Amino acid sequence: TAGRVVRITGPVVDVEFPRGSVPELFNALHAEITFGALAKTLTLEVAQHLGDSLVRCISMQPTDGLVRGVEVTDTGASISVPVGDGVKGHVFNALGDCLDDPGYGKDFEHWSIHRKPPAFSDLEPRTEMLETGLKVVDLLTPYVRGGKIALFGGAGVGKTVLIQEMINRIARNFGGTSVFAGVGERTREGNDLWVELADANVLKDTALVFGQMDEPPGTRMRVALSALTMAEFFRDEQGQDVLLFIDNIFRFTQAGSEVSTLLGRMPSAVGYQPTLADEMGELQERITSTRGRSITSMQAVYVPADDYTDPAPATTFAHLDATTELSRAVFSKGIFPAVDPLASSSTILDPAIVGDEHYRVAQEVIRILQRYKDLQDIIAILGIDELSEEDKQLVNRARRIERFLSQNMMAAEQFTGQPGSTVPLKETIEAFDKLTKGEFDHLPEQAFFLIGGLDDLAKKAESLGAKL
Amino acid sequence: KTAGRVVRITGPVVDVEFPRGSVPELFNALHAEITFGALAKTLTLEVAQHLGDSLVRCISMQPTDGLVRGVEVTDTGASISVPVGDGVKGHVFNALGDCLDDPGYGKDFEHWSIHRKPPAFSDLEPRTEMLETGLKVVDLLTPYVRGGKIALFGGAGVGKTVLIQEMINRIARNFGGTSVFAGVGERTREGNDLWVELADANVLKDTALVFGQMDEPPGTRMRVALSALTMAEFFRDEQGQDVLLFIDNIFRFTQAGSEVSTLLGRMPSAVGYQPTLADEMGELQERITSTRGRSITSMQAVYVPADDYTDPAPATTFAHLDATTELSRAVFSKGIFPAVDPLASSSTILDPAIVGDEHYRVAQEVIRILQRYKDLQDIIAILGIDELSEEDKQLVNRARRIERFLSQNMMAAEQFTGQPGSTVPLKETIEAFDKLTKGEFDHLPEQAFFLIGGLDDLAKKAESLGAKL
Amino acid sequence: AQGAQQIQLMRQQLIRQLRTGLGAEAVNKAAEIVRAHVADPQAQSATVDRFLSELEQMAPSSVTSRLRAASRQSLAALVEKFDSVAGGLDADGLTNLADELASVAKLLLSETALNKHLAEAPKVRLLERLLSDKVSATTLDLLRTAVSNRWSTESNLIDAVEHTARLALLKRAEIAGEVDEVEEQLFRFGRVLDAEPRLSALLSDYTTPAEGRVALLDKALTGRPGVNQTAAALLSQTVGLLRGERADEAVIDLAELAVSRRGEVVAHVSAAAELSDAQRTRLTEVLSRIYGRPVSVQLHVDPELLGGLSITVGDEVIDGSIASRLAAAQTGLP
Amino acid sequence: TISAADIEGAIEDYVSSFSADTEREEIGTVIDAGDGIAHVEGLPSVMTQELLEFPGGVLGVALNLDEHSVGAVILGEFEKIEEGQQVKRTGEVLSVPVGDAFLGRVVNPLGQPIDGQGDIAAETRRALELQAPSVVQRQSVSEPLQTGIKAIDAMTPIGRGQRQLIIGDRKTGKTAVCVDTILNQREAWLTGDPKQQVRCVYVAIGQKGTTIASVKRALEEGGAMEYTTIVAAPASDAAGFKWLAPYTGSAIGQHWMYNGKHVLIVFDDLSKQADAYRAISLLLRRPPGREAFPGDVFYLHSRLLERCAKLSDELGGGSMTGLPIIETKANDISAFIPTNVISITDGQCFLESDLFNQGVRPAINVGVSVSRVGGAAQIKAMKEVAGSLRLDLSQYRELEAFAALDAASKAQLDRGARLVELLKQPQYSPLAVEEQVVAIFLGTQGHLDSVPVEDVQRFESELLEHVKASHSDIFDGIRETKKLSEEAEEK
Amino acid sequence: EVAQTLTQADQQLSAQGDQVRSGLESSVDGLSAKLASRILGVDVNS
Ligand SMILES: Nc1ncnc2c1ncn2[C@@H]1O[C@H](COP(=O)(O)OP(=O)(O)OP(=O)(O)O)[C@@H](O)[C@H]1O
Ligand SMILES: Nc1ncnc2c1ncn2[C@@H]1O[C@H](COP(=O)(O)OP(=O)(O)OP(=O)(O)O)[C@@H](O)[C@H]1O
Ligand SMILES: Nc1ncnc2c1ncn2[C@@H]1O[C@H](COP(=O)(O)OP(=O)(O)O)[C@@H](O)[C@H]1O
Ligand SMILES: [Mg+2]
Ligand SMILES: [Mg+2]
Ligand SMILES: [Mg+2]
Repeated sequence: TAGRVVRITGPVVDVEFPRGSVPELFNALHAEITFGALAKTLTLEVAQHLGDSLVRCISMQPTDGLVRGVEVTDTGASISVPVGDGVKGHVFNALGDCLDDPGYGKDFEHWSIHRKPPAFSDLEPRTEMLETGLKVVDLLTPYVRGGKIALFGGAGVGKTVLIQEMINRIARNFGGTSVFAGVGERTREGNDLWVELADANVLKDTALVFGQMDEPPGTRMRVALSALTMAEFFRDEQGQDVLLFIDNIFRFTQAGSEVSTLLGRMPSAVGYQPTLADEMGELQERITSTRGRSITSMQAVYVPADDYTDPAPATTFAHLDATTELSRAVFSKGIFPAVDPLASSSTILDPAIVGDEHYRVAQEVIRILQRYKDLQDIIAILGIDELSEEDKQLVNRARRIERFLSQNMMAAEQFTGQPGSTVPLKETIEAFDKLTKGEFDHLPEQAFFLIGGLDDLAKKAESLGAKL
Repeated sequence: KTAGRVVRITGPVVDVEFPRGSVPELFNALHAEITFGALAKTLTLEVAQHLGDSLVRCISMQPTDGLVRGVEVTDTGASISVPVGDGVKGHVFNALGDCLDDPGYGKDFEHWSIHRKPPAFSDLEPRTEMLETGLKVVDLLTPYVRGGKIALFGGAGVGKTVLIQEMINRIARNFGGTSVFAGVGERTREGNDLWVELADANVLKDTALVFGQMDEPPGTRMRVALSALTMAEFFRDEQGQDVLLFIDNIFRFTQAGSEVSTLLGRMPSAVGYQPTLADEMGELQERITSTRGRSITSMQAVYVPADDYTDPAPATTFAHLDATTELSRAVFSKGIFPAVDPLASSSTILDPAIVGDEHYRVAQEVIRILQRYKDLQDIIAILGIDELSEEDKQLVNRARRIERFLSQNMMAAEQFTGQPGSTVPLKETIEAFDKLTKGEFDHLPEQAFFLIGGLDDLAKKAESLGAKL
Repeated sequence: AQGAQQIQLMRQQLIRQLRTGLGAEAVNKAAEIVRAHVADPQAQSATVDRFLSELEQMAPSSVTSRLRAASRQSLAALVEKFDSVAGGLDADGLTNLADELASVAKLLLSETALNKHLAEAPKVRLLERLLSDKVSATTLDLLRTAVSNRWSTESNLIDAVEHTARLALLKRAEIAGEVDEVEEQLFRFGRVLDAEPRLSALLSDYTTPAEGRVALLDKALTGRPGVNQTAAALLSQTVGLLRGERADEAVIDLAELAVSRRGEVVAHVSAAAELSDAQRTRLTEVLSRIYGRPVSVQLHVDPELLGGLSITVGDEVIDGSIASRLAAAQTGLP
Repeated sequence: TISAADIEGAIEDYVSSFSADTEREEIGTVIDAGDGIAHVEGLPSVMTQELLEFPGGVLGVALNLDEHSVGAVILGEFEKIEEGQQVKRTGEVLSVPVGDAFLGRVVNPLGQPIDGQGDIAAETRRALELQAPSVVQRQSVSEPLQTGIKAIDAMTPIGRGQRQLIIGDRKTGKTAVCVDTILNQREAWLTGDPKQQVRCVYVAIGQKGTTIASVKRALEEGGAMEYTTIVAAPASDAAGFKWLAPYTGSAIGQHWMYNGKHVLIVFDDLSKQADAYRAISLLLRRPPGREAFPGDVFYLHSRLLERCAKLSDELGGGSMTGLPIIETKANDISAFIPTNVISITDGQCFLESDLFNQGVRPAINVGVSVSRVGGAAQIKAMKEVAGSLRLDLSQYRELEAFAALDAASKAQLDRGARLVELLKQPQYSPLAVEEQVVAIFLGTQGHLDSVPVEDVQRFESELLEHVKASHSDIFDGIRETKKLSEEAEEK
Repeated sequence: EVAQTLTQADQQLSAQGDQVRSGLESSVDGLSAKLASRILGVDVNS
């Protein structure tokens, strides 16, 4: 009553079964590669029923060395991963195999990685600021406790550095559990994160699930689901606050699109799978805080070729409560974190939640920066003197504000040698209220570059001669 | 019998069924007959694919109009071959090797298959030796390599063929070796003009002409280059002669390959090109090369579709060249001839180690000035030079004079303008452009630098315009 | 230094061209020498004996694909039931059953609508209401059993009925005790068809009427003084029930099916010339040992092999051709 | 004239060698072929990616496996394939010989020599698709790989085990950077210490043959071939070799990396690998994606570049540093392959033609270039002197654009101009790490503020020469202790 | 000077190769005979 391999084309494998023994959709099947140099056990996830007792499956491991006709065994259940407090402090792969301690967690309770999202009647909007000590984030994109946070950005703009910074600034003193899903990213970064968490002593409270970019598309599709299953167990069963870090969530979509045509699906616009939005919706709707059970999730969303209109990030946008959007233009200026204050957003950025003063200051900053963006071209072509005195004042104010929104982050020390700094929310609001009022117009704009609070500003201006 | 029969005909591509055990090998030449009166002929088909069930897909070298399903097809047992030897010099041939000016000529010559592997890697020797042409822009900014590969990129009507004729005039006339000209997918009247001109200049006796032109099926257009290359290869290998291989236009070979691939049923690549675009380009180009002790100086005209240098064809062509002269529509519009883009053209031997420190320094200063001029074009287009600083104004005047001076009254341009061409020694070019960069001609009018040779012509034209040098 | 390095490189290159020229001439003249040597028949016999030996020392190993699961199971059930049922029928009954089944198969081919609507108990009732008396009782039983199961593709039904007709013809041949005769005749016919690819291709065009090609085969190859009647009829109905497959392919398939029913397997052995009867017995013994089951051996004469054996079964070949060894050695000289 | 031993004794050795044992094996049959692809019926036991032996010594690789047939890519000499030919299993997936004999040799993607210098003695064989090191088999990148280029070494430092992408338009100095990086390892090679030695692999994909010869000559002149291997897949090679060569080079490098050695692998360039893989996939009729590329092109590059890694001490501590090259088109980094590779590697060095024409050579675009290892891949002295150089230059470029002033702004513009002049460097002129430290010290500490901009370069040069003529203890101290002591700073 | 050295070396090595080709023809017969013996798995007199 076991099937056999019929067709092999990269990560997609067709398997024939006896009538009445066709595995259910998403069941995990086991095949064997007996070639010595690559001997292994292939896990195949049933993707489609092709009729005539054939099923199309997506391999989790590489199919090199697989032979047509080899026996395929149906496990009778979907891919399941270990759950419980025991997964904290260890590294797993998409299938739940422990990496640092092979064989560990084999006897834990196992949960299917395929799960329906919480019922709508259980949902409750989350409106509660999550202070981070980052001036730009706290002022213009206030994060939400138990909300959904994304860091959009192109390749190499600082998404990972900002994830690590938020792990430092949030997960260090976090009272609950942390789950980090490395999805289709660099193995070196995974090792670095593992070592850094061990050094910070945060590993004992964190479960790491890694499926890197060298893995086949199936692993990159399902690693996010595995990590989300662990986080869901912590949320629902243990009744504990959870921190869910995902880097990079776009790799889930990309892996899905890599196999879309091999599964026989007509491609959609921009080469994506037709089921882009639906698969994204299932995954993202699983990542949520239900009434009384909190998940504070922070995802890094890769924006291909810096094109924010690309279907992937464009579809992802709908699933977030706060979005910090990193810009290539800001990055190339040396402003760090390379946040685009004119494009980022937060649902709790309104007078009701953050208070009148915070909202007024943030709106004034945004107005000034928008005006500066409007005048950029005129300044470049006709120079500055052709602007009105009011616009010259605004341009100076805007340049100083733009520099001050930069900050020396802890996780960025390795790249600058300058130890990071933290700025309380009240200090940020007061400092930017002073900036928008032209209080610090006498200081050079360079004094505002990569500093923390107002004391740092005074110190750096003094090092430059100017007096605050 | 061991003969096949036509089963499918789709344009210049024909499927032929053979008895099992008689399936021709890939690239074999087959012969079929068209009997209809007006179009009666003998089709030469080249085996391109094995389809299974003893079917072969073949490319026709002549139009298949009038061909009938079921006609007999005979396998010659060998690929297309062309005559080789000193006898091919002075004569005009087609892709199949038939002589056009003297039909039936060369049938008794040695015949070489037009398909062969490129030279072994251990036989390849990099060539770093400047081939001086007398053109200021070419000599200064994109020096040509003797025994190397030169390309002239350009859109439609920017002066690719005129520049090819210019290089024939400058390099081929005073050449002791053999020249092979390959007209590929170009105007037939251009071929007739070249033939007449070569006869007039007494260069034909040292030249072999192979023409497969626009009004040909894609198979002929994509195999004529191989035929001419085979003639050049015989001259290089079997006779130890210096060879000049002129090709115009290689993009036509690529485009014919694309049409053939569409006919063959292959899945299109980007921009509709054949999936095996880079590979066909590579085989053809790597057959064009100078081995150790055996020199081929090849010059190829590359058409750029819709002035799109990003198009896959020229983009893949770029990697096979030692020197690249990229003609620009922008430069052409200003009346500058040759319409070379100094900032886009390049040469692998423009380094101080090969051309000396003076040549390199002068060329780099010219390029820096022109780049700074191009960077200011945004401001100048809106406001003019008046808003630029004094340093920028001075650089802009210097750059405009330099860009005028890179133009030259070409030898082949006499037929258009009526003015005789000029040759400029390399040392004079270096010295003149050194003075231009320093600013020793900042007082002459710009028009004094337009379409002249060396500094003597500059002085004379300045005097005519009322200035003094 | 560059000049000296180039001199060394060209010296080595010339040495290598000389080396490869010596290799080419040496291999060519060694090939000629061996071709001359093998002309002795006792040399061929000794080579065959050596290869047979190698076959004995070489240790054994434990180890209809086009059909799918549903079609395969249906065909297996139908053939088993046919063997159980029709075995007791008389030779004349077997001939009548085979003719009726062939007629049924050609009819079903003529109208594909019925096959389409039937591949997916009422099937039987339809069969009696259609052709209850047009076919004998045994033929109707076999046809109703055939339609009893389902088929992955409608073509599998016509394939199954053709298989049943072939089985009936083979059964009548066996009852007469001439299974070996029909097997040898089928193998020879396949051999000659393969020898003349043009004739096979001409016969392979299903577009032309079946009757014309059947008459061609009868008055060209099938109908001759030294042809078994059963083989003649089997091949005739096979060519008449053709669906674009090459005639040689159909003939070899029929031979394979016949030997499969015999319980053995086919083994096509090629050699420069025919081998002695003792050599034949030894080869059969070693093949049966190596594959663990009795295997019929069919001899092909082709001097190009210049000795040895080229046994092939189940898509795997054990080659002893002297020409193959010569080519391998030729490619073995860098 | 001839030793008469190899020429004559080779045949005797070969005949003594041709055992030619009888083999029982599955044979398939070619059913159709053309353009470098071939379909083979039979071979029921063939593996995915298995190597197949066609007649005449032609090799293929089984890529598509279905019930009907097997679609295979021919690895050269595809014109000898005919319908009906016999195809033989090899029983192995793609693998190449590996060993120390490959140093100084030019080979094809199968490991066979093409330099015409004789057979290579292979230590062993290695499959091309072995898994990359896991998360727990690595360690942090902490050893600097000195390229000798001031801009790269001070602003986008490369550590051992890092993947740094050299991306730019054609004729922007990408190969110049990579070859200079290879040549800069000569000093480390001569020390003889395997912990400092870097063995180099240069993969040429789709390059003109004479250009590969030019690279080989440039390496021979600088003594680089003593520790360098070249894997060549010139433009005339079959699309199979172009698709396969980076994997062959990676396997050759991995053999050394897993044996405690440090390897630098250059891919020149991955754009042509992607083109060849797209050609193969289209000929196999696999559905295409953006720019007709197969859906798994990102996987193609990612699994290749993830084998460049720094191994943990338990695995010997070896490393393989990757230097993939990408040729952008019209300076667009938004294209498919450039975006994929940029998202794969550990930073990038963007080379721009506009910067190159201005005299900024190497034409590193400071603002968008970055190293993702950072100070960890630098010695202490370089970190201190060049702590914030990249961001300083980004600010300088932004302010230069704005200014089209205040005293502070003028000071910033002057300092930035001096730093930009400082980072310029000729070709084939590497700088030792200590010289780089001193030059960057001059630039950043302000000692060039008193020098005219156009003089900076000359000044720098002369001053370094001075320190080599006398006061050489500064270079010695920097080189030995890896940090500039405050006493050495004062001196 | 390097061109002259290359030319004279070309002539000398061409003569060397011609002489070697002439000389080597004596022993090739033994090579081919032993190859025939091996591929026939038995000693061959010729
Ligand atoms: N040096 C020159 N002096 C004057 N006119 C010139 C010169 N070069 C080109 N032209 C003009 O430009 C026209 C185009 O020249 P040419 O046919 O060589 O261009 P091309 O790029 O080969 O064109 P096409 O794409 O049509 O083949 C010439 O007919 C002539 O009118
Ligand atoms: N630092 C440098 N200083 C001066 N010239 C340089 C420098 N780097 C490279 N060049 C020169 O620039 C030209 C282009 O360099 P190179 O061939 O390395 O570039 P590339 O991007 O690899 O080009 P391609 O696309 O042709 O392969 C060559 O002449 C090289 O000598
Ligand atoms: N806050 C920062 N300060 C200084 N450099 C930074 C900062 N953030 C990012 N960078 C630089 O940008 C690079 C890309 O950041 P990273 O987040 O690792 O990549 P990505 O944004 O693509 O995930 C880093 O390697 C680092 O050199
Ligand atoms: Mg990242
Ligand atoms: Mg033209
Ligand atoms: Mg290069």
